[PDB]
Amino acid sequence: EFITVARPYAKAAFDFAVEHQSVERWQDMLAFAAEVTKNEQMAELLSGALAPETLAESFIAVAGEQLDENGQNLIRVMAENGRLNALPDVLEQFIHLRAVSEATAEVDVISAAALSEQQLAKISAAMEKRLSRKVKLNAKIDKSVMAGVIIRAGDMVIDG
Amino acid sequence: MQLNSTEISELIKQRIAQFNVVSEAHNEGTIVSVSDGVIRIHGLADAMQGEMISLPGNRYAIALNLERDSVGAV
Repeated sequence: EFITVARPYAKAAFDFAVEHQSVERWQDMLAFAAEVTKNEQMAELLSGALAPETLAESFIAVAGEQLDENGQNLIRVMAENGRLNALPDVLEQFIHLRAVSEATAEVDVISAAALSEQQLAKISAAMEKRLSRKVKLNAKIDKSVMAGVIIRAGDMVIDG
Repeated sequence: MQLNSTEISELIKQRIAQFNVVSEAHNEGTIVSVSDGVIRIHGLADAMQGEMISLPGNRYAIALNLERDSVGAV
């Protein structure tokens, strides 16, 4: 969960992986791995194991070894490191690898969520709300917005 | 295995590739890791803390306190 060890990971992920294009390919392999630790017996059995060799062994082995050899010999790398203990850190950091690479997004304020990928501000944003259509903001629609301006307002009711 | 809970299905058949593994003992278990008679404790996980426990060859191994994973004991 340090994710910094996994930072060096996701580093080597875009790096060797995307270099191998395993950023996607071991996005697949990686996916299967988080599936492996996701196995709770494989969690229940996660660490009793002194030999990390035993771990990568029963790991690729158990799970079905969808990891690359970059991830099998890397399975020696992190498994041996035992930093393999934390799967998702560099998984969301790899999601941050390809995704950060691809980043365009949005966040709905005073609205039900948006997340419309906007490479630029207001780019897909004003295009979305303008594009609304939706325009309802349903989650945060009214009480949230009207309590936003009226939030500032009660903030004036600070005068009491 | 594949996608939902198949991930856990043939992670139980991928497990079950390996599935001989996951298990634990209470008490039973073992003294996980030790030097000089204080031990990380393996197995025996959930137990009354400080239950003097029939100890090697003899003693009632005095359960020190729950360090949840591997209890230390006297």
